[PDB]
Amino acid sequence: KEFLAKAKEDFLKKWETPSQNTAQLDQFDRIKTLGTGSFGRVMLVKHKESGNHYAMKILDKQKVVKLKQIEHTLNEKRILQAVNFPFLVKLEFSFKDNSNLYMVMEYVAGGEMFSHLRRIGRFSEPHARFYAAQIVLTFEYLHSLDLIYRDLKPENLLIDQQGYIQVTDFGFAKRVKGRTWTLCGTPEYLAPEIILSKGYNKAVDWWALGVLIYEMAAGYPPFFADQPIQIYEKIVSGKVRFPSHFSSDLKDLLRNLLQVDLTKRFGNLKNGVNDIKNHKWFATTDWIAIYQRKVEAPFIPKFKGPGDTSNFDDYEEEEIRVSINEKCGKEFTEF
Ligand SMILES: O=C(N[C@@H]1CNCCC[C@H]1OC(=O)c1ccc(O)cc1)c1ccc(O)cc1
Repeated sequence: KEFLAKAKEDFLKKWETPSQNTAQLDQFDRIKTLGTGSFGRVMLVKHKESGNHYAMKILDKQKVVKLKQIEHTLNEKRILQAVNFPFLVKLEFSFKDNSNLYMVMEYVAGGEMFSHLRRIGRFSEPHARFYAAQIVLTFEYLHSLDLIYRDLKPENLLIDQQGYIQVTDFGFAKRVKGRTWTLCGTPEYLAPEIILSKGYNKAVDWWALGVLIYEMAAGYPPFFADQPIQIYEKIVSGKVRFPSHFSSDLKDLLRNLLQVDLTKRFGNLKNGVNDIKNHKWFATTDWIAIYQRKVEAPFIPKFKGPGDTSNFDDYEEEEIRVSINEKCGKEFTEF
């Protein structure tokens, strides 16, 4: 398309020359912890000079050097300043201190899809389709840019003010023309080729689309157990049991998305994304009106004024420590 060609040129310019050091800590007021992760936490901040709320992600340089995840961390930031899609959380600023790595993202007050799916129980198939349509389109954009996302799950999906999805957590995202090999992602969502330690491609993302749709519509993942090892055993056999309330259409899309044989899975066939887009479970979806956000969202989060954290959890509020000494400069010089 003309747009996918435009998406390539804008991605590439930014990917070739990253925005670096576009803000600093003392321009932001610290308010509350919105989430924590492997290398830090995401905190609601308020821009002092504009008054805008942002979600500032803080990763401690020392812990990512120590857990060896420096290339993935650099990958996350470089992909984020270089992408631009309506269903992606926008990275507004980036900088580093002595101890940390900061990414301030737009505040998406509706919180994680996870909360809402657990609170509502299961989403109706229109509601699930509404969300899945956004991901299919997001994944078409990211795969065109030769980016594999690699961590689709409802915790990494935020619901905005309009009830539209905003994808976050690009910590495992990667620029891959072809196959890649890292044991990345989340157990319930890992495609059989990741589990079987193969050189996998963009189709792991499409398998994880099948885990999300089944989970959004059943209210629970297709492959669950207590041990990771037992979840894995279920995924490589890949025999899915569907809920009776699932339509025939839904069961058919999910059998083709949750196809263990990678060369037979939707999104990875010769017709590509069109086998999903043209599936009868998406027969009533106007793909451009989803993109243009002209479809009435089936759920709009109860939003107040900006800075309401109602839709996120309470975490222990720790001190944001920035050392006198500059730790891990060399490792993180491209950041
Ligand atoms: O990325 C966001 N939150 C994610 C929601 N996904 C599940 C919890 C992880 C959390 O991000 C982290 O807290 C986090 C993740 C990894 C890491 O290394 C450090 C922090 C996020 C982004 C923008 C927002 O407006 C609001 C939240």
